[PDB]
Amino acid sequence: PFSEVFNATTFASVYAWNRKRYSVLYNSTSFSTFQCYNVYADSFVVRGDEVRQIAPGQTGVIADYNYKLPDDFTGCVLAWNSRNQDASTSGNFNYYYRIWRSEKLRPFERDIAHYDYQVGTQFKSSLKNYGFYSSAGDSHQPYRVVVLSF
Amino acid sequence: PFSEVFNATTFASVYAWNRKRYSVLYNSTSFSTFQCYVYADSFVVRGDEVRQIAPGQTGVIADYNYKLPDDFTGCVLAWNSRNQDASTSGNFNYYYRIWRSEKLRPFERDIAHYDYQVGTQFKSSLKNYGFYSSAGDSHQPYRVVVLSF
Amino acid sequence: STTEDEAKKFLNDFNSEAENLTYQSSLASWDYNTNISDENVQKMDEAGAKWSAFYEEQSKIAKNYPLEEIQTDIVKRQLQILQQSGSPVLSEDKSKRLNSILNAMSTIYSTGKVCKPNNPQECLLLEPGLDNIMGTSKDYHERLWAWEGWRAEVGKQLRPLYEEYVVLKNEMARGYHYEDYGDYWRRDYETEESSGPGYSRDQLMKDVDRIFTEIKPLYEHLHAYVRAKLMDTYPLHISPTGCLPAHLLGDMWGRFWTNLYPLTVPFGQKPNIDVTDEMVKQGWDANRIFKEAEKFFVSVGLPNMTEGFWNNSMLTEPGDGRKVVCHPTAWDLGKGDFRIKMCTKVTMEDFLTAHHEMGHIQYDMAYASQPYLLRNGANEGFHEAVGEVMSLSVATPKHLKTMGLLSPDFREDDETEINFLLKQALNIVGTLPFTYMLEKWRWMVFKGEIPKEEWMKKWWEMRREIVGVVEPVPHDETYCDPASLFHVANDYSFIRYYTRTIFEFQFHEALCRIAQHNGPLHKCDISNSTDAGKKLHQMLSVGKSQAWTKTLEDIVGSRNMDVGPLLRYFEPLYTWLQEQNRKSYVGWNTDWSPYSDQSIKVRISLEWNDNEMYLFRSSVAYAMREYFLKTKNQTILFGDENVWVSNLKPRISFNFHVTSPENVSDIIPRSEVEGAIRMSRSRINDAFRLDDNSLEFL
Amino acid sequence: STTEDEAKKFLNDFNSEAENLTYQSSLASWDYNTNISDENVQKMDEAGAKWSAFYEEQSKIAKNYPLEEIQTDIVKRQLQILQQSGSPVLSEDKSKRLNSILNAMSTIYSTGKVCKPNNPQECLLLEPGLDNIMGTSKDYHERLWAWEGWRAEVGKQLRPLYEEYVVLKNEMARGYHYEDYGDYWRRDYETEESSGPGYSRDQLMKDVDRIFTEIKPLYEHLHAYVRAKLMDTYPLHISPTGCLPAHLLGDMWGRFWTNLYPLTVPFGQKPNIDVTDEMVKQGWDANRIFKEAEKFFVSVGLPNMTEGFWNNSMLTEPGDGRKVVCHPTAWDLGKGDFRIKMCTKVTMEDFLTAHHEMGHIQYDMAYASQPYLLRNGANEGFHEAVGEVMSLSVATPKHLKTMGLLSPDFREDDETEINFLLKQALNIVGTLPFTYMLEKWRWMVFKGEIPKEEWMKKWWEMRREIVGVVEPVPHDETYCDPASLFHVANDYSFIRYYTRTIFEFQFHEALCRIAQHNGPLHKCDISNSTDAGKKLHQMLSVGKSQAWTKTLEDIVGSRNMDVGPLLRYFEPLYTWLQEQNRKSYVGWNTDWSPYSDQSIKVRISLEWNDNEMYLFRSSVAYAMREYFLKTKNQTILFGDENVWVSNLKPRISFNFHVTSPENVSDIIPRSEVEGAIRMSRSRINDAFRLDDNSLEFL
Ligand SMILES: *[C@@H]1O[C@H](CO)[C@@H](O[C@@H]2O[C@H](CO)[C@@H](O[C@@H]3O[C@H](CO)[C@@H](O)[C@H](O[C@H]4O[C@H](CO)[C@@H](O)[C@H](O)[C@@H]4O[C@H]4O[C@H](CO)[C@@H](O)[C@H](O)[C@@H]4O)[C@@H]3O)[C@H](O)[C@H]2NC(C)=O)[C@H](O)[C@H]1NC(C)=O
Ligand SMILES: *[C@@H]1O[C@H](CO)[C@@H](O[C@@H]2O[C@H](CO)[C@@H](O[C@@H]3O[C@H](CO[C@H]4O[C@H](CO)[C@@H](O)[C@H](O)[C@@H]4O)[C@@H](O)[C@H](O[C@H]4O[C@H](CO)[C@@H](O)[C@H](O)[C@@H]4O)[C@@H]3O)[C@H](O)[C@H]2NC(C)=O)[C@H](O)[C@H]1NC(C)=O
Ligand SMILES: *[C@@H]1O[C@H](CO)[C@@H](O[C@@H]2O[C@H](CO)[C@@H](O)[C@H](O)[C@H]2NC(C)=O)[C@H](O)[C@H]1NC(C)=O
Ligand SMILES: *[C@@H]1O[C@H](CO)[C@@H](O[C@@H]2O[C@H](CO)[C@@H](O)[C@H](O)[C@H]2NC(C)=O)[C@H](O)[C@H]1NC(C)=O
Ligand SMILES: *[C@@H]1O[C@H](CO)[C@@H](O[C@@H]2O[C@H](CO)[C@@H](O)[C@H](O)[C@H]2NC(C)=O)[C@H](O)[C@H]1NC(C)=O
Ligand SMILES: *[C@@H]1O[C@H](CO)[C@@H](O[C@@H]2O[C@H](CO)[C@@H](O)[C@H](O)[C@H]2NC(C)=O)[C@H](O)[C@H]1NC(C)=O
Ligand SMILES: *[C@@H]1O[C@H](CO)[C@@H](O[C@@H]2O[C@H](CO)[C@@H](O)[C@H](O)[C@H]2NC(C)=O)[C@H](O)[C@H]1NC(C)=O
Ligand SMILES: *[C@@H]1O[C@H](CO)[C@@H](O[C@@H]2O[C@H](CO)[C@@H](O)[C@H](O)[C@H]2NC(C)=O)[C@H](O)[C@H]1NC(C)=O
Ligand SMILES: *[C@@H]1O[C@H](CO)[C@@H](O)[C@H](O)[C@H]1NC(C)=O
Ligand SMILES: *[C@@H]1O[C@H](CO)[C@@H](O)[C@H](O)[C@H]1NC(C)=O
Ligand SMILES: *[C@@H]1O[C@H](CO)[C@@H](O)[C@H](O)[C@H]1NC(C)=O
Ligand SMILES: *[C@@H]1O[C@H](CO)[C@@H](O)[C@H](O)[C@H]1NC(C)=O
Repeated sequence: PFSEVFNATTFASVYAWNRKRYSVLYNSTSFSTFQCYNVYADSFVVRGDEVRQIAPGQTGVIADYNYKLPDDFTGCVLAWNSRNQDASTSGNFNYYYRIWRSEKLRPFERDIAHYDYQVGTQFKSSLKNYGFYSSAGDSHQPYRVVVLSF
Repeated sequence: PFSEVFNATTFASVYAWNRKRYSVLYNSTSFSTFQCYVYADSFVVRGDEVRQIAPGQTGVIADYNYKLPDDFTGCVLAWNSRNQDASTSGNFNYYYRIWRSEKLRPFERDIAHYDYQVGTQFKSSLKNYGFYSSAGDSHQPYRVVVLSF
Repeated sequence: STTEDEAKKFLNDFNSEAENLTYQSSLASWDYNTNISDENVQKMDEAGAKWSAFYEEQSKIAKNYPLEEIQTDIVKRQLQILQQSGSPVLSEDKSKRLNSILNAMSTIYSTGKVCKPNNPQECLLLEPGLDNIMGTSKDYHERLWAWEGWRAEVGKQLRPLYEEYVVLKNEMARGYHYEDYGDYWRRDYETEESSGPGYSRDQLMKDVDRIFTEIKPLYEHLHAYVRAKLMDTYPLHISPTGCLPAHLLGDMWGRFWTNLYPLTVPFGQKPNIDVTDEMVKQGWDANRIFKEAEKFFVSVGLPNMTEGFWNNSMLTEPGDGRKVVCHPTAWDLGKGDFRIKMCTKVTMEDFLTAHHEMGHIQYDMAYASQPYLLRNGANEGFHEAVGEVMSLSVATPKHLKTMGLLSPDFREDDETEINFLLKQALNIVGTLPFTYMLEKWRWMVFKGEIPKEEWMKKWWEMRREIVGVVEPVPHDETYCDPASLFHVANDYSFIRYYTRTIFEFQFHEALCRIAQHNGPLHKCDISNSTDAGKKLHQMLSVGKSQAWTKTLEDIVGSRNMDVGPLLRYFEPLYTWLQEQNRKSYVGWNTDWSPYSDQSIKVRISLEWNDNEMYLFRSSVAYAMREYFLKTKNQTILFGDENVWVSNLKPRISFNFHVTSPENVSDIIPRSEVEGAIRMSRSRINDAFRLDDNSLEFL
Repeated sequence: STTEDEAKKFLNDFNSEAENLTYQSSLASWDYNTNISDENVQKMDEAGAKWSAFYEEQSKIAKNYPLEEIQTDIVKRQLQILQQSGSPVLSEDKSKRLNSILNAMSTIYSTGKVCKPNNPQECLLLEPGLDNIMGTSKDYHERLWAWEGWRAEVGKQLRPLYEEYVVLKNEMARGYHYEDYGDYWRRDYETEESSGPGYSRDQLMKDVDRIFTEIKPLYEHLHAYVRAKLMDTYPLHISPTGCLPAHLLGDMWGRFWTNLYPLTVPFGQKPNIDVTDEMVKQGWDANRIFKEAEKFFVSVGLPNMTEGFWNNSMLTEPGDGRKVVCHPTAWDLGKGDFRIKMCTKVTMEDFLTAHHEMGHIQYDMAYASQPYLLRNGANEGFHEAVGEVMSLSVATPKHLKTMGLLSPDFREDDETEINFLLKQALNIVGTLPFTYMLEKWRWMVFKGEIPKEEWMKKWWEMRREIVGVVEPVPHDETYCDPASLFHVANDYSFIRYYTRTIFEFQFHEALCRIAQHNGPLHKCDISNSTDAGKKLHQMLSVGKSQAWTKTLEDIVGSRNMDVGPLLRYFEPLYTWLQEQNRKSYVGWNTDWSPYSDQSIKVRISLEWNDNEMYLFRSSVAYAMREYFLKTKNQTILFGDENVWVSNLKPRISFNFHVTSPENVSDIIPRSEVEGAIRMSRSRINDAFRLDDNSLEFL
């Protein structure tokens, strides 16, 4: 909605998304995905492959460990490429996603905890950074995703 | 005496002079030789044979070229001219006579381009000066003006 | 809980870290390859060291997970790939020795030099100097010098290194629960498919033997035609019945017969297809060539090249001061980054190479959706088979006429088709017995069927009986002639080139059948055909998620490797070769040699070990010196190295012949050597404490 | 009329047309040397070809004028110089063959390589690779490998080329009315002076023999001291009585013993004179060095350097991209143009070299007033003698203390003087027997006193008896050891280095006597001496207008070459060496060799030609192989090249010894070879149809 939400210089990760309490959206034509499913706006810098993970009724790493969409329609899904802001030649590892949970989330449950989970015989961090290189394919370039709800 | 004689753009060769029918000369200090012992003769003789202009010696220029009588009533002037008469690739526009059948008297000239006999083959008696900018003082062009009264 | 969930979690973490580490290593490698300098090599070194350490650590972790419990095929395949290669069981000194041996073999191969007989200051390397001689020269003696200087100044250095390398690699492969290093190389083409008939490692050996027996008649007729053709240019060196000398085959190893095309061209007045003039006309550049290749791949229904591909790839040689390697390569950097690095010149060869590398890139983009372990070809031959089949479909004259590159006034008669098919067969059919025989020799060496004392004997035996190629100079066990090849000295498998051709022509026949081609198979173009492209994309999408037999049965309808499409491709050429080989002899005998007619059989009648061989060679050289001094009044310094021993039974008999010093091609006639033995019989007989009856000298 | 006038006219025309094109060839050569390019080579070649054609044509013209009818000395000297060298009488094919032989020898010397026994891909050239080993290494076996690889892979190539070169040069010199090429080289130092005793060409040979006999005791004591010091390093390799091995002398040929200074330095705790730190301090540059040299030369009364010298000469390495040859040279371009081309660094060596080349330049400007034929040194040694005597006078510590480059706190004791004198003697005294012996060998080879079959025998005989240097490996007539030197392979006279050393110290003693020096001769400085500079300028002013004997008598007061000043220079060092060599042995015997103790004498009792020698070497190698196989259980491939034959009487007797394959330093012990002969005696005596009594094998 507001310009401050969409034009934020610093934008939060997939797991720790921060919420805030229309003709330009239609005619901007920079939005790669335009499917519309108080004003709260969420914060996703998910990969281009994982843009389709922000949709009801599916599975995946984001869909079953990160932010989850319930089985009803509430808001609008917007997404655009961001290879110029948060993608570098040496990589931009400033965004994290949650690779594993003990149980699948509730339709809007969120946790920003930093626990180590068991892999093999060692304990490793459940938060892994995103490799956002500028010279990467469309499925691996950073996509700036905002969903909304009222 | 006149500025046109000293500042002439082209000076002809030693074998073919150009005669023409003083505080500047004293205080110019550009003349390497200013020894005296109005006709002004012009030569582009080399540095090592500037002393050949003076009367009373032998050599090549002394006899076959320009020759000075035993008694003289004039001045001798000479200055280095590497900037004008010398080039990087060589300047061969000045010639000197190398041989005559008889020795010259004082003050006569010949222009005849005759050949002469050395060894078994004939060749010209005129040899061109090789004037290079990157040469020593003895092998550098010197414009010489001699006055006779 | 159950271990397959733990395996899934471990595989997810491994993929998440590996897609990052390998991308960084690929970026460093690209930065070095497009910009050669210092402070760029060590970046690749540290990136590759980090990736290798991570890979071996995760392989040691993956060895914990059992495979027989896991029923899901994807995680089982990924774990099999992870567990098949890891940290070797070799000790630190053994691993260091193996690395030193490999580096020494590579350095000897790359920096070895051969000096001319006269002018010892003129020494030629392999790549600019000797390759030009073996490819271009039509002189028998210069080719013989270049062929014999190699494998003697270089292969003799590689013989003990290869002897230790075989033992070390066999120990390393035995530590991986394999019989030998050949079985470890044959761990590819190994499937665990359903219903019972999984492809085993011995099935590959059986199949390549069957394929060679099926291609033997066409290769025999091509061999007979080539022999009859170069009997004209080497009139007194080629036997009409025997094998071909190894140094008259277009390169030093006889791998490809392509350079023999000007010698063996039928209908030489007919010009070959070359559109290089039409591309230096019409303003064709590198970008035009790659855009035409992209248009060809769009026409079958494959996706476009990515926007990053046109930006980041090195489609031409850089004009600034950035040194590069000028080898055409298609790069799958990872994370959707696909680039082509080649120095494109405006030539038809670069046009076909651009199509080949775009085929590689299309394969990469097709299997990029798979997990990282499965992002490869179905086996090691599939990738190059796909590249070569796209290059095959592109290079048709119909395609060039459709593009407007070839003039429409050109007419394709039966003479030009025969020339094209023969030029294809010198590169495709001529390389198959060599590849099969070399891989067979390496498999038997690693297995131990060939003992260390019979390496060269066995090698030059199957060279005669399989390839139909005879050595011009006898080679004892001091030589290492396989190690004179790049892939043997640099530890590379060779059967992928054998399977590439079979899979390539199988794919070509299948795609031409789908694209409704009705004429001969060699005149088929799959352009603007969406069904062939759809089935090709279905084949390319499954990288390693299933068995290669299942993918092959999906695309061509057969579960096994079949050479029938290859023989159907060369059928008009086969008929023409059978017509031409009517007055000639088809086949070869393994008895004739260039040195066989002038050799003298020596029968040992009675401890004749190698020292006695050396004394015999020295006595023969002394006899030759005495004969040439006392008969022709010539001082020729014959040595023991100028006497060559062949057909050496251990204590029964052998054959010997003498070559001149400084001219290995100059074999002394048998009458001269017999007179030399007869004149100096006393010293030779006395030096071994025997009479003339013991040493027959027939 | 008189032939004197026509000769004067011809000489005037020749010098007028020779100064031109001599300046042009000099300018083209300078343009190439200061700016290396393929474009600059062609102008040099054109100018040199024009000058050579003009010179040979004018020499053919000058041959018409007879020398007997001219009484003017200057005209006679110029005509004699013109007539002595001209168009050779050799045929066109003979001249082409001689030019090809010279080019081949130069190319073999410049491009010859020696490869290590292990790692055959590591081959070293002479100039960057082998010279470093010969100058720096203290390993006996590495030095032996470098010394033996040279003269075997290079000298053996040069042996037939030198054999033909000697014949061609002898014919060419006989066409110039000389006895041989040695007489043609000795056409210098030939005077026609008045009063009767003119210097002849045989007088030079007599004088150099006398000078060598006079310098023999000092060289003997220096040789004894160097042997005693190189008995500490290299133990069990140096005989305390015999000669020195040729490969332990500081370079490849033993020409200079300068690199032996760290091993033979007395009082090693005393630092040598080195003001390099004091010139990287105080802001010294190349211009400062050359201005200091000009100040030194002005201080004795010699004229200033010309304005064109500072303007045109390359006094430092060019910053821009212009390739130069980094060799210090003084150029007399002609027409009053004098330049110095050298890449000056801030070092004491470059300081002394600047003084040396400026002495060359001062000689050039001194004789520049003479006619063109006489603008040279009095003989071929005078120029370098003048340069080296100026370098001698400028290198004293007193001069450096006066200049300020040496701190006044430095004290000159007797220990530092001995170190300086020994460092001088290793370069000055150590090079004189080598130079004398090499020129003697070349003179006897050209004369014909040494036949072609005794070249190496005679060469190592006078190396043993004159230089006191023994070969470490026997060399037969297949070797060419003199041709391994630069000056022999590139057709350069060598006696100028011998005469330069004599004239150097003669001039030094004369000028120090004039400059009123009262101390020892080695501490003498001729700076601030107008009388010494006046007499030096009197010597340098006459280039070739008079006899060199007359000029020498003018400067030093003696008409003959005298080595007494040289012995007076080294008198404190001679006394110290006599004091050191009391417990050592002074002198050498010509019987000991490194291989002499392990050699086995073989006596022939009875057609034993070279083929029988080859058969004997092969039988010995077979016996060594059998012995090492059956005794030590080792397989070592001994060959006929590993058996070395020395002291070969043609049919009477010889000595042989065996070295290990791939280690020419590893000589097999005599007991092992004797056991090898005893074990395999039957085959050895049977191979030549004799018993064990005839071949004694003592
Ligand atoms: C030093 O070396 C250089 C190398 O380049 C020499 O430089 C060249 O010198 C020649 C000298 O002949 C000079 O050629 C002159 O160039 C002009 C035309 O290009 C003319 O001035 C002159 O023509 C005369 O000579 C012709 C040939 O003889 C005659 O046909 C003609 O009539 C001209 O008149 C002369 O000759 C006739 C003979 O019948 C006579 O009657 C006349 O009186 C008169 O003497 C020359 O051709 C080149 O131009 C010079 N090259 C350059 C690049 O400058 C130089 O000469 C050398 N010096 C010495 C001493 O050897
Ligand atoms: C591909 O491979 C490369 C290899 O070069 C990786 O590069 C790594 O980049 C990451 C991200 O920048 C670096 O990881 C670092 O880990 C730490 C994470 O927090 C630790 O500490 C907290 C306590 O506060 C614990 O709760 C938690 O569990 C962790 O143990 C931090 O130290 C780093 O964040 C800080 O980085 C620098 C260093 O101070 C600061 O400037 C930042 O502001 C920030 O605070 C950081 O995240 C890692 O060090 C890099 N390695 C190397 C070798 O360079 C890529 O990330 C990798 N990509 C993937 C997807 O694996
Ligand atoms: C080609 O390579 C050179 C040297 O390897 C690169 O120069 C480096 O550039 C980076 C850019 O960040 C600098 O940080 C380094 O200091 C440079 N190194 C040196 C030794 O100068 C150069 O940039 C490369 N060229 C391209 C186009 O990538
Ligand atoms: C078959 O594919 C080819 C390209 O390989 C196409 O050939 C040309 O296409 C252009 C662009 O439409 C036409 O203008 C030309 O006339 C075509 N040349 C031909 C057919 O020779 C072609 O369009 C494809 N076939 C069809 C039916 O579209
Ligand atoms: C090396 O020997 C070969 C074989 O003798 C020489 O090549 C030619 O051989 C044919 C017969 O095969 C002869 O008729 C020719 O006279 C030989 N010489 C030439 C120049 O053709 C060859 O010349 C010998 N030498 C070299 C240097 O290769
Ligand atoms: C060094 O040598 C090069 C090549 O010989 C010189 O380049 C030539 O310069 C002249 C100047 O008159 C031109 O006429 C030529 O065309 C140039 N040739 C080439 C091939 O470029 C260069 O000038 C020389 N440098 C110096 C400082 O003398
Ligand atoms: C002798 O020559 C030396 C230089 O080699 C002169 O030494 C210096 O000369 C300058 C210039 O005249 C004097 O100002 C310095 O005092 C001198 N230095 C020393 C340390 O004495 C020296 O002057 C020359 N001798 C004479 C008499 O002129
Ligand atoms: C080549 O042989 C020499 C001489 O035998 C070896 O050098 C040393 O020789 C001394 C006696 O002179 C022995 O005590 C040493 O054991 C030898 N070896 C070493 C390493 O010092 C030499 O090693 C041999 N090999 C090579 C490659 O030069
Ligand atoms: C491929 O590129 C062409 C030309 O830019 C474009 O028209 C076409 O739509 C692209 N194809 C696909 C499948 O994106
Ligand atoms: C490709 O290069 C162009 C021109 O520099 C640029 O506009 C475009 O964004 C680039 N695309 C990439 C780097 O993916
Ligand atoms: C030499 O040059 C120096 C420095 O220019 C000058 O002072 C001195 O007078 C000159 N000497 C002669 C003899 O010309
Ligand atoms: C010396 O060099 C200067 C500076 O380059 C120059 O101006 C002058 O003409 C030169 N003088 C000569 C060559 O006599």
